[PDB]
Formats: sequence, structure tokens, C-alpha cells
Amino acid sequence: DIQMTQSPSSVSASVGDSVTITCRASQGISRWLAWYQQRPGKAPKLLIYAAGNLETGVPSRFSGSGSGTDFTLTISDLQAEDFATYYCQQADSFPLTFGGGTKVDIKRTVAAPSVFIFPPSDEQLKSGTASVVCLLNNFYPREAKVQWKVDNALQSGNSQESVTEQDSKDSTYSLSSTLTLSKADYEKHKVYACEVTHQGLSSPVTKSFNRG
Amino acid sequence: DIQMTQSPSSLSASVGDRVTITCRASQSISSYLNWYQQKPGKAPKLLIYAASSLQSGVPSRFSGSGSGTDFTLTISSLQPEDFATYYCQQSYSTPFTFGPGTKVDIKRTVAAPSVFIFPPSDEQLKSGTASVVCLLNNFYPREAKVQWKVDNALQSGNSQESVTEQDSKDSTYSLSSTLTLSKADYEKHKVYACEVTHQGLSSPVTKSFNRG
Amino acid sequence: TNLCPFGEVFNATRFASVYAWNRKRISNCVADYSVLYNSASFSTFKCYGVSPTKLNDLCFTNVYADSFVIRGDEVRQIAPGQTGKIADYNYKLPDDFTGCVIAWNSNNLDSKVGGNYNYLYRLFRKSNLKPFERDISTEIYQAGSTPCNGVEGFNCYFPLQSYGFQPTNGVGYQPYRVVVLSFELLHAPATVCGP
Amino acid sequence: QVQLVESGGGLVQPGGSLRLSCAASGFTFSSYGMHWVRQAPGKGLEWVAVISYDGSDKYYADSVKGRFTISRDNSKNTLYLQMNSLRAEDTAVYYCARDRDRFGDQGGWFDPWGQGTLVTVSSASTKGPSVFPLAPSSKSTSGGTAALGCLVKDYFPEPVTVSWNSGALTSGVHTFPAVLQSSGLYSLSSVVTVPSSSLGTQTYICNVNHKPSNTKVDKRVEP
Amino acid sequence: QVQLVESGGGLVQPGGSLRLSCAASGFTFSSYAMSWVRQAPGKGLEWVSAISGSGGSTYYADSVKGRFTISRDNSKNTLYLQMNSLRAEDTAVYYCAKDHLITMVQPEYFHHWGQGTLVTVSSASTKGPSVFPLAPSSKSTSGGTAALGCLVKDYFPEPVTVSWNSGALTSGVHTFPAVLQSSGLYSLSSVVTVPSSSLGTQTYICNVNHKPSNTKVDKRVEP
Ligand SMILES: *[C@@H]1O[C@H](CO)[C@@H](O)[C@H](O)[C@H]1NC(C)=O
Repeated sequence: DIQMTQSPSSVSASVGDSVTITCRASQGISRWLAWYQQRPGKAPKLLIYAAGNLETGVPSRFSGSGSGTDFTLTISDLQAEDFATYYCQQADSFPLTFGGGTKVDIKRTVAAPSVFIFPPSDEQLKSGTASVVCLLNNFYPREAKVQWKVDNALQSGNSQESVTEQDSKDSTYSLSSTLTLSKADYEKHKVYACEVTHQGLSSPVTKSFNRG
Repeated sequence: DIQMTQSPSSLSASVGDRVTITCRASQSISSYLNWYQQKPGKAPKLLIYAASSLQSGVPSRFSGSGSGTDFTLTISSLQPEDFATYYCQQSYSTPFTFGPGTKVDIKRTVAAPSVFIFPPSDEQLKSGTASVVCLLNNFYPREAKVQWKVDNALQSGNSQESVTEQDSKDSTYSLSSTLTLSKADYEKHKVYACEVTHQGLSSPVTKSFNRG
Repeated sequence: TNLCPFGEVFNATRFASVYAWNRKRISNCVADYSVLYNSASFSTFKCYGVSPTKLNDLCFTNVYADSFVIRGDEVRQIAPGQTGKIADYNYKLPDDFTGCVIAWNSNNLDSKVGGNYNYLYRLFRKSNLKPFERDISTEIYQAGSTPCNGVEGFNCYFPLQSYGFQPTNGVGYQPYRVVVLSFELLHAPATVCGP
Repeated sequence: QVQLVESGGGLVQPGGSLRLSCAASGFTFSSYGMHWVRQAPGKGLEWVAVISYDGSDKYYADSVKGRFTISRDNSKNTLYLQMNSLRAEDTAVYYCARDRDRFGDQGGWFDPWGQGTLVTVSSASTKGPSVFPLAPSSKSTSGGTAALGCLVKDYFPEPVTVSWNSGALTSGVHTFPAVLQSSGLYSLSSVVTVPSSSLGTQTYICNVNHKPSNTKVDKRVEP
Repeated sequence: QVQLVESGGGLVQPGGSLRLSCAASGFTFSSYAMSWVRQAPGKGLEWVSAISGSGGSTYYADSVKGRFTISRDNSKNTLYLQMNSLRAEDTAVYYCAKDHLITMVQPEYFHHWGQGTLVTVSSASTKGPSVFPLAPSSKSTSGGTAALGCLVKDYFPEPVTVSWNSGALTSGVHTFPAVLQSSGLYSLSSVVTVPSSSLGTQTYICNVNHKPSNTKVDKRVEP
């Protein structure tokens, strides 16, 4: 009833740039809003309360503004320790609600993804399950949009995704998609492939293999 | 002003039953609601205070529960001394407003009323005003409709009706409706009729008479 | 040239309840009261003992700033020789008060759709409060003759009650932020002059 | 024991004045705030005014603002309500109630209530009633239960006591409540159901007694 | 300034019960309202429940109401959350939050946070992982660099550790975060990139350590 919407879902910035994040509420909440920052594997930390009030230990480069429905958080001089996830929470009506969350990433040159494919080994075939692996290595940005083709047929609801954090050396990503199916279902088909559509690629890249 | 609404307006229950009454406010009042009981001809009594808190001397069959804009009053076991009128009051701000009131009456089977009509006496036709009386006897429940017709002309405004309190021996009601008009307006027509509708008969039943 | 920190008192984000009124001590600075007196944003601005009309040329030992929140109809109680809930049980001013009282509407901040129940006031006490006395106890009040034994029930009430602050309430039931400035004058250097 | 007693009701012409008092006994009067409530005939409860323990905070309803005044005396243990510019819709029963605190602004309940006092505002003068007969059916039996009664009309003030055959007939007698007509005068009806075969033999007489006009009518109803 | 420590989190079956405790030190415990806020393993924050500096008022969300019960003990300076009828959607890290200012009835903000306790809801038993090879390639033509790997499957509970030659080959090693399958167990993949020249010459293996099941397993990778 009091759902709050954040924007954008994810942004990229370099050290020294400025970032603006918007938070909107379904109904007027006066100035009952708080901005929180969280790093992976750690407890959330408060940055702003009221609408633009600074916390006693937060660096003075965080700013907040807005009232009623719109609110805005501003990072002026971005540093290396300001890459985290930010949340906006209302505190006027019950139940209390949190924002979706916005992730701030490191900006760098566009990199293409090296695509590899991995068939299921003989050892696992004895067990009765098969997992075909599509590996996307060293790309940017985060949007991958990997799809699975079996005999040129779209597959849905059969694969799961896993991504890494930004590399500490070259600020790149990596992705692995696993198509898991039964041993009996694996012998039904003969051709498998995974296709990748990325900003750094002029055309979608398909990696395929045949049984045996 | 805060408007308070009770549901329902009249409830018929028998001895040993469970009775629930609902009060609703137009604005949050926290736990500032009270429940009062009043019997005919006597001062109102205090039953519940502060949402849920019994009053000394009140039997433990009464209970209350609620917070915000929704409250409920509950009687677990009904007793012959519990048929009365119940009010909900808000103690949030001035002016203090009560509810319309819910009336509890003893339950019994339905009864079809007997309808009688009385033309105006010769001692009243020689006084400038004529009164025609319609009498309903021995009906349950209270809800009944009475319509006055003169040559199939529906009229409203020149009629008042009264009902008695519920009887003790048989718990039935009696109703009387009077139609009053002037001497000159009484002899402009020929037939008069009183048509009554109650949920104890097949179809509306009317009693009519012609002048002279 | 040190400016007196009136911004932290008037422009504070969150205020204190009337029974837990906040006290701040101000000394060794320069105050420009004409800025406050010419703001055209305060509903109530009444000063006793001193004349508000450009009397900042006086030196005072200390300035005590007391902050709290009440409802509109209770603003009349913040004055010498007053009786009521706030004057008797929450905040009492002496009859020989020498200071200033400022109160302004805060329905846009302290109100809360659904009810702001975090502002409380004390309703029951064994005796009236002495001037400038603060009570923050939560002992159960004994209304009748049966001891409470530390539990609430018949004739046993929690001594604190909650304001219900909503944007749709009347002016008499809307939040008002109150700041009281008390000027101390003793045998001291009196470093608070504020030219 | 704790109790409250009201006094000061009666009849007042429109635009007049009145003053009701409520005396309390049993508890300490100076430690509680007091309320006035009212109930119109056949209507619901309506809150009127509230006074604190020392008369420094008074609040009234929107319909009684300016006209009404609340007051209290702590030495006499009394609560006073004064009504100026009395209107025709101020006719009601009045109750004095006591709160659980000294102020009574919010969060309270009316624990003790008084008996209540009646205040009527009307321009009508004292007038006796006129009784009329209601012939049962005049339609040659065709039945076995016949209803007959009297019609008390145009009397002021209430009440009138209707009895049948000097109290001999009590079974089947219904006396409806009086209604206030557009002329300021009351009117009620009393009915009785009797066997039809007794219509020609037994004589039926309705006795209407109006006290504050010294009136006694003994009209009879016959076919 | 203050210190909040949470305890009681663990592994329970669906439909079971749990009691989480939050111990607070450094302030007057009865003057502040406590809150329980949970975070899913890969999702955002969600406010769960709140108490009010006493116990009179309790606030619950629209997804835990009817199953959760919040309480506190001010004498022992402790806060309790009783969770019943637990489902798989309740697997989250729980935080005991509190505001800096004195709030007695309503939570408002969350300035102080605890360490958090992970609460896992599953019907699976401890089971050792299974390791399989992912062959590097069959063509050293694209760029002279191939990618090989190992796959860990069907283990519970978390975590597993892969070292890739006992911490001697850490160059291009990419261990992916584990994911929860549709059966209750987990999966993991560790892939490395090496020059295609050292395919039939160099030797690398994957060693997997899982402490809860006490399983250390070595596996060879070969084209
Ligand atoms: C409070 O803030 C307003 C606007 O920022 C300002 O005009 C006012 O002077 C401030 N109050 C004081 C006492 O300086």
C-alpha cells in the first residue's frame, strides 16, 4: 500500500564522478525517510535520516534532498570505498517498507565475453544427471542475457545463473550458466548450444557441441 | 468531526448465544474507545473502557478487542439481563461522538400481523379534521411497511406511526398509524386504503373502506 | 566572534516529549535576537521580564534553551501562573519567569499518517511539579486504595498517555514545537551579551 | 456511595432560559472533570460540554456553542449548566457524568451517571384532551377477534393515563406512545382486542385522566 | 556505543519452531523500541516485526503475522522472537535493530545493528559433495588459451572450499558463488584459464574440502 520505488536499479561511475539516486513513494510521507548503505557480507549502515540529515560519522560528500513523494541521494566525490548497495526506507506508516536497492559499480571500457562450452563428463553420466556449462569470461557491463538452444529450440525454466563480483584487478565480471537435465533426456537430443547477446558484441555469439 | 458507525443496527439473539458488535471510526483513534450499555428509562452504564478493559461489577462474559479504526464487542453467553442498547464512543478529541446504537431483542418465530382500520368518527367530522387509523397487531420482527392510499394515490408527510416495546409474555409488537386531513379535503374522495407489507405474509395485504 | 548556536535548537530534526523536555546550556557567544524576532514564521512569541523590542544589548550569565512538543490548545499553559495538564505534571514555569517563549506549528513534520504515538505526556502524579522540575519515572499510579503491586488493572494506570498526531486533526489537536529561553542573571562575568 | 443527582428541568418557552444543577456525593469532587450529556426523545446520545477540576478548560459542541455555559462549585460540590436562547431542538433528558482524570480532554470514560432531568421547550399552553370512539367493524361479526379503542388527541403536556373499565380489562390492552404533532400537541391511541360475540352484551368504556389540567373523560365505544 | 548480540539461529525442518534472542548492553532497554529485520540470501532488506518499549503494542508484517510472536524481558535486557510454521521462504539473516533516540511506542529509524544470525530451513541431511571434471578443450586454435574446470554438486550444508593445487596456482581461477537447486542441495563450479601450450604437459588438479561432512577429495582434469 506504501510501496517505494528506487531508480536506477544499477549505475556505473568512476572515481571523482557524481551519482544521483531517486526514491519515490506511493503517498506523501512528509520527511520520514532514511538512506542506508550495505557492502557484501556485512550489516547495513545508516547514511541519512529525516530527509537530508547527515550521520555523525558519514563523510560530508553524501547529500539528501526531497520531500513528500520524491527524494534524491547524491554522491559528489566518489571514492573507492563507495561501491555498495543503497536502500531508502519509509518510517511513517505501518508496516514499514524498504526500497528495492541500487548498486554502484566501477566504470571501464567495454569488454567482450570469451564464451566456452563444457559437455557433461562420462563419470557423471553413470549417476543419472547431466549438466552442460556455458562460461562467459572477462566481460563488461553486467548485462549478459544468455540463452540455451537444443536442436535450435528455446529452453525455459531449466537453467540457473551464477555471477561473480567485480574483479579487484581489471574490474571485470564472469558468468556461468548450467543446463541440468536427466541422463535419459540427454540422449534424446544431439546438438546443444548457448547464445550470448552483449553490448561489446556486434552479433550474438553461439557456442555449440554435439554428443560424442 | 469523527464519525462512528455500528454494525448492525438491530440484532435478534436468544438466551445462551454469542453476540458480536462492530464499531468503526473515520480516523485512527488508537485505543481510545469505550462501550456503554443503556436500558429503557434508565441511565447508561459503562461496560468497556480503553479498547479492552472490563469494569468492576461487570460479568466476565463481556469482552472487547480492537485498535485503530476497527473494534469489536463480544458477549459469550447471553442472559436475560443483556437485552439492551449498546453504544461505542471515541475519547480521542472534542467533540466526542457516539454511535447510532445497536439494539438486541429476544428471538422468536415470525408472526403475521392482524390489520384493522378505523374511519373517523361523526364527532370528529363536525370539528374540521378527520383522522383514519390503521392498526397492526402481533407481529415479529419490527420491520414492517405501511402505505396510505386514497383512490390509488400514494401519499407521504401527513401521517405518523408509533410502536410499542417488546412484550414479555409473547414478545410481539403492535403498530398504529394515523392519517390526519382537513374536513374539506376528506370529502373530495371516496375510497381509502391502508396497505401493509411484512415478512410474515405471502403478499402485501390492504384494508379499504368507502365513505358512508 | 562566536555565534550562539540557536540553529541546533530551533532547526533540530527531532524534538523531545513534553515530560522529557530537552535542556541545552548556551554561554560564551554572541546572540542576535533580532533575527529570531523578525522571522515572521512563529505563531507564538511572548517574552516576560524583558522587552522583545530590540533589547539584545543586555549581558546574561547563561541561556537555558528548553525544547518540547505539545498540542495547540495547551500552548496557553506555557506561561507563569497557569494550571492544566502540562503546567501541573509536565512542565511548570515559575511565577517570576524572566525569559522568552516561542511556539510554532509543526503539522508538516511531527504529524504522521496513521498516528504519531511517540510524543507522550504524564497524566497522573501524586503532587504538582515544582518549577523547572523533570520527572521520567514510569511507576504505576495508585488511583484507589488497592495496591497495584507493580501491575496495571482496575484503578491502576500507566502514568503516560500518547498524543495522536494526524494531518487531518484540528488546529487544537495539531503539533506545536515550543522553545523556552531562560536568562540567568547572577554574580558572574555574564559572557552572553550578544551585541 | 458515589452518586449524582440532577435538578432544574421543566417547561420553557422558546428563546427563554434555564439552569440545571447536579450534586455529587461519595467521592472527592475536586479531583475529577465532569461532562454533560443529553438524549432527545427517541434519539441517541449527544455530548454537550466538559469542565476540568478547576474550571480552566471548557469545551462545547458545535450546536451549543455560545448559547450554553458550564460551571462548577467545589465548595458546594455542584455542577451547573446554563442555557440561553433555548431552541425547540434542545428538548431532551440531561445527564451529568464524571471522568477518570482531572482534565477530560482525551482518553477517558464516563463511569458514574446521574438519573437525568427533562427539559422541554415549547410554545404551547396547557390544554385538555379530546377523546373519540373507534367502532370495531360494524360489519356483522365475520370474525371472533375485534379491536376497538379510543383516540386521545390535542393535549399538553404529557402524560395522560388511559384505563379500561376502571382497571377491570387489562388483557389485550395496548397503549401506544404519544407523538408530537406539527401543532405542538400530543396524541396517542389505546386499543383492546375482545371476542366478537361479546360486542352486543358487554359495555366498553375508556377512562382518560389528564392530571395537570384536571380533566377526566369516561367516553364509551359502541357499534 | 551500545552493543547488540543475536543468537539462536540454526537449521530446522519445515513446520518446526525457533526462538531467536537479542541481548543488548549499554543503555536503558525499556525506553527503546526493538525491531527484527530480515534479509534473504540474495535479495534486499525486509522489515519483519517490532515491539514497543514494554510489551503493550506489537507490530507484525503481512507475511509473518499469525506465525511470529515478538516479546521482551527488561529485567534480563533481552528480546525474543518465536517463529512457528516455518517455510523455505523464511531462510534469511535476521538483525536486531534499534534507533538512537528514545522511541517508546514506534520503531522509526534503525541506527544500531547487530551481527546477525543465519536461519536455514530445509529437510535435507548432511551429504558430501561430488566433484566432476570439465575438460579444457579439443582445439588450440582460437587464441592459444584454454579454460578447464571442476564442478561440485549435491552438497549440504554450506560451504565448500576449492584450492586448485594447494594455493600454488591462483591466476585466472574463478570460483562461482554456490546456488540452491530445486531439490535442497547446492552446486558450484571452479574454472581456470591456462595457455593452450601446457595442455598435455602441465598437471593441475582440483581439491575440494567440505568440513561438515569431513570430506577432502582430489580430482584430475585431462583433455
Ligand atoms: C533555521 O533554518 C532556516 C532556513 O534554513 C533559517 O532561515 C533560520 O534562520 C534558521 N534558524 C536560526 C535560528 O538560524
